[PDB]
Amino acid sequence: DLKGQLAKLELHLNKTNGQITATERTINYLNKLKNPDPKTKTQLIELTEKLIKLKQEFETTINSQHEIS
Amino acid sequence: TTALVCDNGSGLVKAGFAGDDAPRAVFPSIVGRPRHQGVMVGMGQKDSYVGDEAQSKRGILTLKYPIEHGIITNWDDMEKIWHHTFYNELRVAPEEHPTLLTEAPLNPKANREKMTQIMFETFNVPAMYVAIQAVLSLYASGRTTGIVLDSGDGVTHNVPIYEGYALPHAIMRLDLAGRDLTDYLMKILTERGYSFVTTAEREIVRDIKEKLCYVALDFENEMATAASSSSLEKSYELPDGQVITIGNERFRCPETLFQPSFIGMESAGIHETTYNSIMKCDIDIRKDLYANNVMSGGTTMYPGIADRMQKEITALAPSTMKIKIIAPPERKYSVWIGGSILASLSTFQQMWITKQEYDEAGPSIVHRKC
Amino acid sequence: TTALVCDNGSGLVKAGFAGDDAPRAVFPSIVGRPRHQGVMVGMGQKDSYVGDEAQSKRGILTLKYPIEHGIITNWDDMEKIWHHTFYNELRVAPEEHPTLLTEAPLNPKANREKMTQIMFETFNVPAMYVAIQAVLSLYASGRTTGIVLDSGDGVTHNVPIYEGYALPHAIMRLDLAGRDLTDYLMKILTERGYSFVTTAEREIVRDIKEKLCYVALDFENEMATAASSSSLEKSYELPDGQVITIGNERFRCPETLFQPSFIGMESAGIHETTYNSIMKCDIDIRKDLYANNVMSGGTTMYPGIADRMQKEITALAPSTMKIKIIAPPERKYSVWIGGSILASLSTFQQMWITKQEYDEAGPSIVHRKC
Amino acid sequence: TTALVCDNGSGLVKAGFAGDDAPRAVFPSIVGRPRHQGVMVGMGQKDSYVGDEAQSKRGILTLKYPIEHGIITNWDDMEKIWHHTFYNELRVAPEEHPTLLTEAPLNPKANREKMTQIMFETFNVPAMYVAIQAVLSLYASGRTTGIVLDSGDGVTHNVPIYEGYALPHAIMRLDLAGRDLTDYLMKILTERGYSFVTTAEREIVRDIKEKLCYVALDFENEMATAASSSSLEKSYELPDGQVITIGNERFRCPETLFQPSFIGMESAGIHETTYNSIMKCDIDIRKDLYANNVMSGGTTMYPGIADRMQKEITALAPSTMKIKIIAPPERKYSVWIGGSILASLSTFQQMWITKQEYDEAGPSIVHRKC
Ligand SMILES: Nc1ncnc2c1ncn2[C@@H]1O[C@H](COP(=O)(O)OP(=O)(O)O)[C@@H](O)[C@H]1O
Ligand SMILES: Nc1ncnc2c1ncn2[C@@H]1O[C@H](COP(=O)(O)OP(=O)(O)O)[C@@H](O)[C@H]1O
Ligand SMILES: Nc1ncnc2c1ncn2[C@@H]1O[C@H](COP(=O)(O)OP(=O)(O)O)[C@@H](O)[C@H]1O
Ligand SMILES: [Mg+2]
Ligand SMILES: [Mg+2]
Ligand SMILES: [Mg+2]
Repeated sequence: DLKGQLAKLELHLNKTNGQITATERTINYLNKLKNPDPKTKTQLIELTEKLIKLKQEFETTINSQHEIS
Repeated sequence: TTALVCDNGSGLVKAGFAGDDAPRAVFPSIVGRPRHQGVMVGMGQKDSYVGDEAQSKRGILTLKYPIEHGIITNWDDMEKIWHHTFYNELRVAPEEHPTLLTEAPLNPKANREKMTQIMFETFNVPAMYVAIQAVLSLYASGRTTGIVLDSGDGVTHNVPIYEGYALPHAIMRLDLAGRDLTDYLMKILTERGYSFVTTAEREIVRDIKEKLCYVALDFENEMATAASSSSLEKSYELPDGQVITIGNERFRCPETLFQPSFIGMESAGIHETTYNSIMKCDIDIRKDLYANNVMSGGTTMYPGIADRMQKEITALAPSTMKIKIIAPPERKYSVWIGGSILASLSTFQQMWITKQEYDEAGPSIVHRKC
Repeated sequence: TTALVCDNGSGLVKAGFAGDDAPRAVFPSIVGRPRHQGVMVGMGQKDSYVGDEAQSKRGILTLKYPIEHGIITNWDDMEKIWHHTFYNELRVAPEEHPTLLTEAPLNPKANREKMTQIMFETFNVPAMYVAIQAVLSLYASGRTTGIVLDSGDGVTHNVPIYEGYALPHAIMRLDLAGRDLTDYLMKILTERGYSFVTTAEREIVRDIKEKLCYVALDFENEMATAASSSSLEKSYELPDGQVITIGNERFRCPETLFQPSFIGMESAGIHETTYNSIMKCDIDIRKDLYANNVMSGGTTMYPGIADRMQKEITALAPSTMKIKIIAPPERKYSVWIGGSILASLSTFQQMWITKQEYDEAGPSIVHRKC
Repeated sequence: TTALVCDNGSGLVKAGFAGDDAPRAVFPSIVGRPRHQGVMVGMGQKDSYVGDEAQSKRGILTLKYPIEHGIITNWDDMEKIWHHTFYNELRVAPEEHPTLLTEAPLNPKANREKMTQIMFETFNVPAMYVAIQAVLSLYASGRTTGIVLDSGDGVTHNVPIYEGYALPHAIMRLDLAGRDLTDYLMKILTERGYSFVTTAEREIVRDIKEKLCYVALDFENEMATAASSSSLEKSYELPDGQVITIGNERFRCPETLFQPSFIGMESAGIHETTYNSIMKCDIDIRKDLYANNVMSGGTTMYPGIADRMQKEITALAPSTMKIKIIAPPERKYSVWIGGSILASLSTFQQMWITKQEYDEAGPSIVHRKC
């Protein structure tokens, strides 16, 4: 069981990292803008918050995986 | 919902979902048809293999490419590729999600209409959009002012943009790409004795190209060094347990990019096209385009292409002005990485072409924004 | 119903029913005619004995072989053999059941037509099919990718197949087989004093061949060992209570397979033909054929043939490739074991040539699938 | 002085002097080695016969070809052939005169160097030159704009020229020639019963090919006519006083040229290669190449090849364009007739490669003009 759950944790960590990369790319694109469309102004904040949430989730997952080890 | 972002290319098919960092599936765009009789009973007959299984069984198949030079030549085989991508590879019904496609600039109009019809009447997607390959690169790069240099298989094009105002008169298009390099590699490998003729042998030569090639900083000096000594030699192994030994041909294949007179063509090398595109814009914006150059496409992965490009452009361009070649890693997927970002944007979610809009307005709809 | 699977060979006849593991009856394909006067009264006047009874009474008969080198020379004798097989041996009327026959590749066309006519007009079977001997071996082996090396009496042939797509240009055929080895055994046994001339004496020499022969791993070393010492000697007993003592000839008979220059022929040994067949296919499939070799036929039962075959092919072929010689036991019946399996398959039950089809289309029918 | 013009071919050797209309000597390029023991005393022990005497005594020899597919495989035999040509056949010492040789396009570099070395170090000619086989045909034809279609034994190549500016990117090369047709003739003659295996038997089959063959204008109708009636039958006599009767095979051997799928090859017929070569040149010169096609080589002597070639090209090419197939008689020697003319020209007498030039510059000299 231990090995299977460790593998599942690894898969979840990989998925979280894959999400972080795309969100960081989108925020990197949106930052350069100078007079963004009103919708983009809200979308930038939404992505900024989602990045933080994903980073804490990644931290928690890695901590749990290390704890099992 | 998630919107598929497929990139029907000239030599590979990359399909995935929005909000990701890599295509979900990637596989060659070929169709293989059996060549021989077939003697065993029970095997169950198949008319034509498509995708990666065809590449697996290339021994007894006649591989054909539905696309060439960006244009689509054979349609019944391009539809088979799309069906395989949607059902077998991605494993998602196409009805629920919209779709985004990419088409090279200056292509024939009819292509766009036919693609639209095949994507509405037959597959029944609720909304489809098509974008220029070069533009999507700039989202992935992360800037707005630049001159992209997308060089896929089949064709290579330059599209300069400034403050998000694409200049349409400066766009340049050229038909030099990986396929011609593979053919030249076959032709020059003929000299040492190694003869490759069939299509599968061309597939082997393409792998030889991918693994063992590089671009010399200078050409004549490299030829002199290779002739005098024997240090620029590499050994490669065929599927038949035979050993090829390549010498000069390591850097005579990509060199045709900068000297198109090797294949008998007449146009100028890629550096001259980039310089001409830059010098065809207005006077006030040339400095910014010089500063921020961008590379994309697989063909621009040869070790040492960035350095030679920078050297040639610096030699061609006036002094006092700084040139950089933004050539990030993983440029291979750069175009696709753009599309997903473009799908994500909230504003863009208003720009699709709904099915009823195409039903009412007609085929011309797509060309209104062309 | 059960469908007969007869395998008219060059030196033996094996006849049986489908869905079995061995032929129901097996007997030599010879026809003996009396030679002498006949003096007693009341004994049945037989024009010619056929099958095993002729082999029993070989003393006063002139045995003849209707088949030779695969081709059929005498047709009355062949029809007599078939009648004996169907009525006396199998003891089943031929009208009720269909039949499946086997014919070696690259044989003359007329053979097939004449076989069909003799199997329809005279015997009146409701359906007949004919198959290539080499192909049926792969059903018995249990694979789909390979290079069979069927070696019967009379002739030997190689047929490479890949994913159930027989390559017809790589097929090879050769006229070196057991009969030539028997004749060479007679010729070389002449040296020690033993003189065998008549046909029955040839039959005795054939038994001598079967019992006491083997293939040396290396030839010159074996000859040196046999000359220096006297350990490679065997004693055999004739029907006349006489003792033959064989020495070197134990491994000079089969050796002609690898060195056909002993008989005055010019072709290359069997290993070279196999290697040439392998190298006449495409580049991408040579590894799979290298991995899976197959042997069949009676002639490949010599102790030690597999080891020498593997050694020779490994020496000839490039390194980095793994060669295995799939040489299962009971290979003698392998071809026949294929046919029964092929009969059992449900799909194959649609591929027969019904009698009315031959009546309408004509003799060419059989050749449509050739 | 007179300059020798040798044309080392793939299946024949033609050697002569400049300013003539035919080769002084013509003989096959084979080397025969004895196969049997040799029992009589007082005879001359010959290691190997070469040239025509080998063809005379083919019964007891193992004939081998030093050249194959244009490339030279065995060098000792080739040197023996050259010595026989210079001393025994022509009967002229090679020191006094220069020499001109012919080599097919796209051949390996090493060939040229080794040929040069063997013609300088060993034979000591004062000057040597080598020319492309296709180009010399245009001197004999008498024009300057054309698309030659030289088809010798071994290989076939197309080289388009316009106003004496050879286009190198349009050159095409293919490995279908007379030897493959001879092998196919053996393979298909196997059906009627006639089995030819040994090399001398292949030589007999080659004569059968030369005498009794033709190219049908259309194929399916010809097959139907040959099957329905029995008018397409010819009788030929072997050296053994036996009569072969050939039927369909009269026009299935040369048909391989237009349908290379008979041998399992995948390339397109010769008409498609000619059309592709024409269509790979510039737009403005295609009409002139269409107007003036040229044939050379022995293989293009089949009765009726010109008509079928014209019909196929006309069907393939657009209308409004006029196609002619310049196919003069005595085309067999056309290539050689070019060389002599090229030797005569006063200007060309400045283009040789003197011995001291090779001694100083080195082996690379020959490749400077390649
Ligand atoms: N690592 C590499 N090194 C050299 N050439 C490459 C490499 N990867 C891909 N290529 C070349 O790029 C071509 C594929 O281009 P691709 O990225 O598919 O462009 P597109 O998506 O427009 O088809 C191949 O034909 C191959 O020859
Ligand atoms: N155990 C054995 N060892 C050596 N040779 C054998 C053996 N059995 C049969 N043979 C040879 O094989 C021949 C029979 O071959 P067979 O299996 O009948 O081929 P086919 O089925 O094609 O007629 C015989 O003439 C005999 O010389
Ligand atoms: N009259 C003919 N009819 C048909 N085929 C011929 C004829 N003459 C020669 N050939 C074929 O052409 C071949 C000889 O070609 P050749 O002219 O020697 O080419 P090369 O000069 O390149 O050696 C022979 O093998 C033969 O099969
Ligand atoms: Mg691309
Ligand atoms: Mg058998
Ligand atoms: Mg020639």
